Order: sequence, then structure tokens, then C-alpha cells
Amino acid sequence: MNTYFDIPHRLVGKALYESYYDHFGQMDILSDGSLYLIYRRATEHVGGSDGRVVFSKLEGGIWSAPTIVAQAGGQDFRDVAGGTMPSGRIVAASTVYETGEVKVYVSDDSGVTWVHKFTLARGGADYNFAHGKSFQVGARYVIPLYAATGVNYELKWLESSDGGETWGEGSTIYSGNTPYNETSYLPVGDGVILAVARVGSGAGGALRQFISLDDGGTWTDQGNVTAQNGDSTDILVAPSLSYIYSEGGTPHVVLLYTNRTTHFCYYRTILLARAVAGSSGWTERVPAYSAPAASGYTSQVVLGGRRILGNLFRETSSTTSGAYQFEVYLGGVPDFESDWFSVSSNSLYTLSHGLQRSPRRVVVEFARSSSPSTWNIVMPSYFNDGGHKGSGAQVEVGSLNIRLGTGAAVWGTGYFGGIDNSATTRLATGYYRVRAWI
Amino acid sequence: MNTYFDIPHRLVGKALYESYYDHFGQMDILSDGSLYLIYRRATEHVGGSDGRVVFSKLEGGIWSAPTIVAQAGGQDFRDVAGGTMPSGRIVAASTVYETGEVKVYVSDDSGVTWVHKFTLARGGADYNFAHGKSFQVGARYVIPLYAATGVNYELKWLESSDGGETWGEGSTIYSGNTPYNETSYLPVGDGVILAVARVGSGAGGALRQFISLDDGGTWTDQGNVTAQNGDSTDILVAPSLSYIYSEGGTPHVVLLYTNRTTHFCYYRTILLARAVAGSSGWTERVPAYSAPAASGYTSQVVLGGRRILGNLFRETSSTTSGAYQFEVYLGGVPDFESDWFSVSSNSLYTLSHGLQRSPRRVVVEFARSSSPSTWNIVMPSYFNDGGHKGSGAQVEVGSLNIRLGTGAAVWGTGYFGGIDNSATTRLATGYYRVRAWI
Amino acid sequence: MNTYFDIPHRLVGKALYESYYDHFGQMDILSDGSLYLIYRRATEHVGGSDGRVVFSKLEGGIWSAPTIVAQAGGQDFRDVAGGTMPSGRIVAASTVYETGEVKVYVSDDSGVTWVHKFTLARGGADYNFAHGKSFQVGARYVIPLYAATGVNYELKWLESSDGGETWGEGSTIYSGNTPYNETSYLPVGDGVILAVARVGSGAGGALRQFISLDDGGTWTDQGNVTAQNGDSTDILVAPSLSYIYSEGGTPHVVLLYTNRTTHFCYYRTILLARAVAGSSGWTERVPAYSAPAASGYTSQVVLGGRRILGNLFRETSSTTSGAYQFEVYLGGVPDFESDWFSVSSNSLYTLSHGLQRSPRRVVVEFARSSSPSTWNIVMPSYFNDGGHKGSGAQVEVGSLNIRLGTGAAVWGTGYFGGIDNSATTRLATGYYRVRAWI
Repeated sequence: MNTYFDIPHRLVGKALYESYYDHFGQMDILSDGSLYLIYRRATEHVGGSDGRVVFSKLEGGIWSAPTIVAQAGGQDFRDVAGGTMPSGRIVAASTVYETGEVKVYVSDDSGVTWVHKFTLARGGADYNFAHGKSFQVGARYVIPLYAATGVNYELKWLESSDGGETWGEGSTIYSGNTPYNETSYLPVGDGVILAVARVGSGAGGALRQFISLDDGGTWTDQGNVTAQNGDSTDILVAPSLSYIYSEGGTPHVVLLYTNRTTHFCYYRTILLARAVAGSSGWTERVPAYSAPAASGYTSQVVLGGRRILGNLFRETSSTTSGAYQFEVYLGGVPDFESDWFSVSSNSLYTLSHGLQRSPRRVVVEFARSSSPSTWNIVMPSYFNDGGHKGSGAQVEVGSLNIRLGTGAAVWGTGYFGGIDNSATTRLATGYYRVRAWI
Repeated sequence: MNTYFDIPHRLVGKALYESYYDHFGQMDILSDGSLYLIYRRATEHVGGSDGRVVFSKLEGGIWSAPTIVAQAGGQDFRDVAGGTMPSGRIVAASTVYETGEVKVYVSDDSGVTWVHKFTLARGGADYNFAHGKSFQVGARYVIPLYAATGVNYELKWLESSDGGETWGEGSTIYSGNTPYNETSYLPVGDGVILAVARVGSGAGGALRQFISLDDGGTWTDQGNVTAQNGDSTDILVAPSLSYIYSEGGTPHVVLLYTNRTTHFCYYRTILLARAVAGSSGWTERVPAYSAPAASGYTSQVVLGGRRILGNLFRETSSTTSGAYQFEVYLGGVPDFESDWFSVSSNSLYTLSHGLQRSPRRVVVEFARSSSPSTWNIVMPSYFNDGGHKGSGAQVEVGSLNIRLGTGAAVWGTGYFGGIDNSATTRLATGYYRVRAWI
Repeated sequence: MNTYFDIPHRLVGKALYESYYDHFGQMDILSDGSLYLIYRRATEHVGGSDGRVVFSKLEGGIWSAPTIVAQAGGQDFRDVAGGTMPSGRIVAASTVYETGEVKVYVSDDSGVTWVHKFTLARGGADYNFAHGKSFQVGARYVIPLYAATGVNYELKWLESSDGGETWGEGSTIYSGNTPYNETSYLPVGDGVILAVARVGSGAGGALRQFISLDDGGTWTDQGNVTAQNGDSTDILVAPSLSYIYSEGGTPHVVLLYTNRTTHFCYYRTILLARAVAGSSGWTERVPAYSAPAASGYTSQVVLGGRRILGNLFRETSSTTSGAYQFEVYLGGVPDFESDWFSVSSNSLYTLSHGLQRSPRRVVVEFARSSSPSTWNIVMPSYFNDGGHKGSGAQVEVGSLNIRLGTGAAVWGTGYFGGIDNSATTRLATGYYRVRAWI
């Protein structure tokens, strides 16, 4: 019982590929520190094929021969939802394509043996589809589910209050005519739960954000996840969320999702405070892994409240796919950051930073557009064009605002090699971005 | 037993208020991750009223109906000291106003049931007053107490070496004619314990700092907590301390206290190395929460060695009060920082940074006073007033010192909008503050 | 079972010295948070003296009277290898000088009682020498050993798969004519194990780096540990390694070693990604502690994945020595950093940062050599020598590179006090170092 003993992980370049169609699963960690995957193994993706629920353990850098969790002739298990409970017990749940029923299995010996604990009858609904990383909400452990009944769609929670012994439908997140389905739920503390959902086929470039402040009792539709630069009308699927906090305690939410139009799995972040206030405020997207064709379905494990270990599935062909792992390096996430905003010469900009104390560090950068591929660091410089002129900006910091004073040129002097070597690099207008760290 | 399972917390805007006079308690965390409060509930604050010791658990973002820990007709329980032991057992101790006796209660089922374990007779002392967050010192768990006998005052420790089964007076921190009372003790590692105490009524703007290097065997009076800018002669009460360490391991101490003159609960920090050396070196105060009238009495829980969760009590009227929670965002605390010091033109400043290695990051800021509301970032600039002159400062870094070379103006050029737009913003003197991060 | 209860540590200035020749041991932490030392106590260092294996616990800032782990008249125990297992059990192993046999002892009550579990016969080898911090690799716990047979040398692993009940020789790291001996092994995650070894007497200024990607099944000789500025041909001994990760999850390896030529114990770091790619990329050395004469033999304990607690042994005379503890303050380790590289005026430098996303922070520094004692921060400035010229560099950041544009002077203006106060401080050439943080 040495809680000080650390078991590190290295997922860089790791993969589970055996020429099957392995997909739609979750990665999590065992009590002993070993990473594992619970997923659907089959030889096709079409509904009614040979899907079975399996478990694989990462040992010595190699994924072990999968253990069969659930299998039945004539039955096609679909997505595999689940994860590790606080008790160390593992939960794996999957919907049977042919019946639309959800079957729940658990393991108390780190994946060696599995026991069937529950089967959710569809009842009046066309089906109940299990999908996503399970999570804890108070004394309840939850398995996310989405269902449909004709033209009606719903987002539900399959919960257990006795450690996974008994289950039953719990909170209802959504019920309407909008095809919300794959949804990630992230408990972010004391009653608050954030959710991001895929919209129908995923086409449209949007992911929907919802939030509850009472452990799922009630929900508010916050609108589409919004950032300065989005994803056009691209197909976005299988969102997943992670919680982390900065070097000094500031909480942030990390969103992973797969864009099947650009063929990349990306992540974006947002200050938790901003996420609670609304769906805007997300940061720019960062590619975490290539995602060809029907790839995606991400999951994560967070270490030390700051180190994200991730997994996604990628196709090698229309009938073969594997699990590929990675790590996300967030660096020091800003406590405050502006989007790119237009600036002009010899002007004053006042930005409310909204921080608990004055930021000890500030960075100001310049770009020629609000969606730049490159940008420059802004520092108070000088140039002479017949008269004495300042270039860049001077900065003032206080407990309320960060104020910037621009020179005759918002950036550029013409005196530095390659990137600022001509009179024409002296720009009177453009865009600035301010980042501040407490 | 999944030590990897994380239970996050969000205390922003949270409060426990039911129109009672709830006050003088402690917030801590249960082994299962749930936050709780142990405090005095009553319908008045005066001595001899109806104080009872109660316990409340934060579930789904709402504080539960309080469980009665200790109650007796005719007896008025005062401050509630205590917290969670390493074993998971909860300790709650309170002094009976009428008798001056300290009663200790414990719970092994996360606050569901409570058992009376000890009663400290006052003996020759006028009374023994329990107050503060309990803590571990080696194999001993301690409950802080302050007492008085006529004109004599003492700071004592009520300890247990068997997990809270038996108790007895232990180390004596102070004994003299100075009314030291409410005292926070912070074990900071291997024999060293830091203490900050309220002085009498709290008037005078000072908090006293003490330190022990032998687990409380002996103590040294380090003097009043000192920073460049203090709290005038304001009333300061109920200090509380927390231990945290930076992104690379540097330890710092965080002090929370309530100023009843300005009506704010503030926090300050200090490098542990500096705190061990003396009472000077504390950073500027940062308001954590409003504290009207007789508010205060802070407590904290630290996550990941860097995320402070806090609580304080606030009055809504002279006879009603509640518990209000918050979070402290420390950001990246500097490994070295100077106070504001006077600077002049075309001069050289040499600052010993005292770091284990040369700092990789340095920030230099400028202000017109040593207690500024706003300041500017200092960067090597230029201006022409008939002659060629430098503005700001150039920086040299080494394994021993940070050296700064100032221009004809310590700051200002007159070429930037709003904050540096006139010849008069070119200043030859002022104050600089240097911050460095390893 | 309160995993939230934190036990801090403070090793600054701490030492275990009782006028014996205490040396060649390991420091680790108990499940209850107490630090301990397992080492060789004797009254001489020569082979065949009175070495016995002992255990000391740090309580209240003072090392306890050593408990005898292993002792036998006529037998001289040498180096003491071992540490704390995931189970909380302590392992201590030492080679008997007279027989060349390795004896393994374990304790299940935090060092109170010890039980002999195994004795490794030398067989055909001249001897098997236990040395270093033990570690976990999958389901195996390992004790590092080095051996020799005539002119043949080998690096071996003594492992147990049942929690230390039974042992046996396992993986073979090296076997050849090179005298590799004292070797530190660091599991860095899922199959990868890094190793750094002392070469013979240690003379030559080199430490050898090896790496395995299959839990020790196979090994690759990566060459000598390489940095821009090494250790000449100095005597380097007893390397030790630690694993840590940044504020946002970036992994780094920390190497401690003792230089008996300069008489200092130093540490260097390296991005794990770089260490996996090869033996180059290590950072500059930082002195952690003086190491007079035959001092050295470092060990560490890491808290919060970022706080290194260390120990080494130091001689006070040729026949007396003690254990001295310390702490390493890493600060924010750069995600990318260049060595010092030559720069010239009005030029453009393009540096591939190799980061997962564009770095949010960049620092550029200037020095007159690639092994400077001091350096300056580079910021876009200006000066006039009859014509308009830029000084320093402008910076461009993108998702692939960091680009720098230099002025007529790579640094210097002649307008700032002390360090940049003459026309001669305007330099057209020199060296730059770029550091970037995600």
C-alpha cells in the first residue's frame, strides 16, 4: 500500500493492431497502474456483423492477447462504454445491434474474469446505445446512453449506487427532435457536470455543449462549442473530455474530438470558469493524431492533474482498424487570453483579465489576420522614417486590466533579418493576441 | 482501491447558509473525496448561548442537513477545531464556554456517527480554548489550544499518539504576558513546524510568526509577519496556513487571514526558505473574499500540492452567518522576487537571486511608488530628445546574480499610445521589481 | 486510508553523521510517508573491513539510531541496494566482500524487523555486486547487479515476481570487455527502461547510456551521455536517475552523478523524447552538493511527479563519512531548447522546435561563448552609429519553427548602465540560445 510508488507511462507511438476491425472502445487505468482497453473486436463494421466485447492489457509496451468480455453467436456487440470505478472494479457495457439492449459486465480481478450484471430492455424506445467513458457522480457510477424512438431522441444515464451490482435508468439529459448521440460527460466538481455531444451524423462543424449544476438533476443547453476559429461545416464525431489544473490550481477542460473532413483528431481547451458561463471561449484546435476515413473515438487517462494519456482508433482499410495511443502536452495554459483582435497605431487597448490577482506574466503577439499560421512577439522597439517613431507596444498591468499602448507601427521596424528587414515590414495595423499567466 | 480515480472540486460561489449563526469551524476532505465542514451552529454569538458542534457534507453541490456532533442543554460549545486524520478518522474538538473544558469527538464512518473520546479539565488555567485545523507531527495528531491564567497566556498542543483514542496536553509553544490566541500550525517537513498567531483582539496590524525545528520540542519567536506593504494597524484575526510546491518542486507557504478593518480575507505567500530564516519576505496581500463585520475563520484543503480550496465564514447580520467557499489561484509563484526598489538612470543594479541554478525566466517591472496600483513591463527601448538615449533596462543573468542596466530613462519613451504618449512619460527615476523563475 | 493527507518533507541541510564510515546506500520513502536510509555502516572503507547493512528512519528531523539489517562476524557487507516496493515492503541487498555472494533482506513492518530471503551464489563469476535503487518492471521487482569474470564484465538484474519471496537472475543488460559497473535503471513507461552506467574507475569524463523498449528483453548501447558542455576527462561515479513531468505533462529524465575531479555532485536533465532517440541532448550540469574526496552515491524520491528529494554520502575524512540530504528545484523545464549557437548580424535563424503545438513562451539569450558564465536577454532594441540600426532580434513563432531575425548588432546598444554602456558593447557576432515552453 505504498501510494508514493509511481508507475509511469509512455504511449508515444504505441498501438494495438492485429488486422481485425477493432474500434469504438475506451482506454482507462487499473488500480495497479496498468493501462487497458475495452473495445469491440470484429471483422467488419456493419451492423449485424461479428462484434464481441474484449479486454486488452498493456504489458511491457505490448497489448496482450484480448480476453473475451462478452460474446454470443448471432449477436453483434457495438460500441463499448465503461472504465474503472473508484473501487478498482472495471465496467464494460455494450449494446446488442439485433436487440437494442444494453448489457453490462464487470470485473473485480483487473480484467481476468467478467460477470454479467445487467441487461437494459429497450421497452418503447427503438434502442438504447451505450457509448463513452463511464464516470462517478456522488455515490452513483454512470454509463452514458443515447436512444431514439421514431423521430424522438434522448440522452440518458444508466447508473448504479451499489458499486455496480444493480443498475437502472437515471437522469435524462436531453429529449427532443435533435439527433444528439455520442456524448462525453465530465464531472468538474461538486454538482457540476459538463457535456459535449455529437449532432446526428456529425456534419455541420458543430458539437453541442450542455451543463448541469445539480449532479444531473437539471440541464441547460449552452449552444455549440465556440472558438475564434472553428471547424467550418466539417464532420465532427465522438467527443471526449478531460479535467486538469494549472501549476497554481486554475481548472481547465480539455476537449478531444475527431474531424472526419480534415481527417485529424484535435483537442481544444477552455477555462472551466468560461465553460460554466457559456459555450464560447474555447482555444484553437491542435492536431493530436491523424484520423483517416472512419477513425476517431478518443479516451483519456489523466495523471497528476496535468498529464493526459490518450487513445483513439484508426482504420487501415474499410474493414481493418486498430487502437493508437498518444500523449497531450498542454504546457502552461494561460489563465487569461484574448482572441486575435484588431489594433491600430498610437492607440490604447484595455483588457479586463478577470484574474484573482494581477498576472505576473504577460505575452503580446502580432499577426496579420485572426487565423494566422505564424505571428511575432511584440516588444517596444523604435524606427526612424524621417521622424521618431515607436514600434510594437508598451504594457501596463494592474489588478483589473492589462493595457497596451501601440506605437506608430503596431509591429515592424525594418532593421532585423528575414522577418523585419524592409520599410514594408513596418505595419500600422493588424491583430494582437494577449496571454496572461497568474 | 483505485488511487488513480480523481474526484474534482468546485467551490466557486458555494455557501452553507440557513439563517443560523454558523461560524468558527473547519473545512477538510474525507477519504472518499467529499468535502465537509465541522463548525459551531447557534442562534447567537455571545458566550453562553446555544452553540452546538455540527457536521455537514457537500453533496451534489449542496451542503447536507447538519449532523449533530456534540450538544448539551445549558452548555455553549465555542470554536470547532479538527480535521481528517491520516487514517480517515475525523476529529472535532470544542471548548464549553461555561466550563472552559475541551471536549474531543471522533468519527470513523465519515461523519455519520460520533463518539466522545476525551475531556480536558482546565485545572489551574482559566480555560483551554480549542481552535484551528488539526495536524500530524510524526506519530502524533494535534489539536491546537490557547489558554489564559489571570494575566498569563499560553499556546498548547492537545495530542494523541494512538490514532485519537487517548489524548493529553503535549508541547507548549508559548507562555508569557502577550495575549497570543488563535494560532495556525503548518508542518512543512521533517521536524519543522511554522506557526502564525493572532495577537489579542487582533488590533495593531500584526500576526506573530513562530517556528520549531524539532517537532515542537522548542520554539523561536521570529517576530511579526512582515512584507513590503503591510496592513497598517488593522484588526487581523484567525490566521490559517497551507503548504504548496511549484512546477519544479520549490516549496512555499500560503497564509490566509481576515482583516476586519478593510473587511477582506486576504492571502500572502512566502518562500519556505525565507520563512525558515525569519518573519520577513512575505508577498503582497491578495483579496480572497469579502469579510463584512465579524467574518473570517479560514480553512483550506490542498490538492496536487498546488490547488487550494478554501472556506471562511461571513455574517449577513450581527446574529446570522454562513460558510462561504472559494479557490485560490496561485499561478506560478516566483522562485525569487525583489520588493520594489528605487532606480535611477544610467545605473547598474546587482541582485543576488539565491537560486540553485540560474533562473531561466526573468521579468522586470516599473512603478512610480513602492505600493503601486499599476506598473509597466520593462524592456530595452529607445528615444531621442536631441541625443540618443536608451529607455528601460538591459538584463544579464548568471548563476549568482541578475544584473540590470538602466537607460537615460528607467522607463518611458513618449512614442506609445495612452500610457507612454508624451515627453513627460520619460522618467529618469522610479521603482523596479524583479521576478525570477527557475 | 486518507490518500489526500499529505506528509511534506524538508531535507535542506539535513544529515546523518555519527563519525562512522557510512556510505554506499539508498534513500527511499515508507508507505506512511517517512523517509529512510539503508546503507553500509563500518569504521573503514577497505574491502574486508567491518561493513554491516543498517536502516535509519528520519523522525522529527533527526535520523534514528540505525537498526541492524544484516551483520555477521568476519563478513564485510559492501554497497547496499534496494528500496520500497509497491506493496510497502522494503528490500535491502548487499554483497559480501569475502564471498562475492549477494544477500537479500526484506522488511514488512517499515524497517523494524528484517528477514533473509535469498543468497545469490557467484558460481563461475568472480563476484556479483549489488548496487543501486531497486525498481519495478511490470510484475517484476529488480535489484541491479554488476559482475566480472576474469576480463569479462556483465550487468545483470536480480528479480522477483512474487513480491520479494523468491529471487533469481533475470535480464542481462551487458556482457563484454568494458568494465561497466554502477548502473542506474529508470523505468520511464510501458516497456521502456533507460540506463546510465559508470565506466570502470570512472575516469574519462563519460557515463554510458543504454535503453530497452521491451522491459529489459533486449538492449541498445546509445553511447556516452552527451551535452554541449561535458565534464572533460573527470572521474564520474554512481549515477542515479529520476523521472518527472512538466506543468502540462511533458516527461523529462533527471540524472544525478558525482564528479570526483571537480568534487561536486551534479544533475543534468533531458527530454525523455530525446533520451529515447539517443545519448545527446542533455542539459548543462548544475551543482547539487559539494562532494569531497570519495563522496557520492546519490538516490532520490520524487513527489508530485516534480519534486526531487535527494541524498548522497560525503566523507569528512578518509575513514569517516555521513549521509547528506538535499532538494532539487527544477523550475519549469523547457519543452525545447537549443544549445548555444553562433549568430551574426542582419541574418535569419530557423529553428524546428519539434513541439506538439506552437510554444506559447519563448526566451532568447545572448552570450560571447558557448560555455558562458553570464548571458543577456535578447529583446528588439535600437542604436544609431551614424545610421539607423537594430540591436538584438525579432521573433516569429509558428507550429513548426521559431525564427529569429538579428539586427546590425546581435546584442548591445551602448545606452544602458554597466553591462551595455559603451559603443564597444554593440556586438555584431556571438551566440544565441533559444528556449521555448508550450
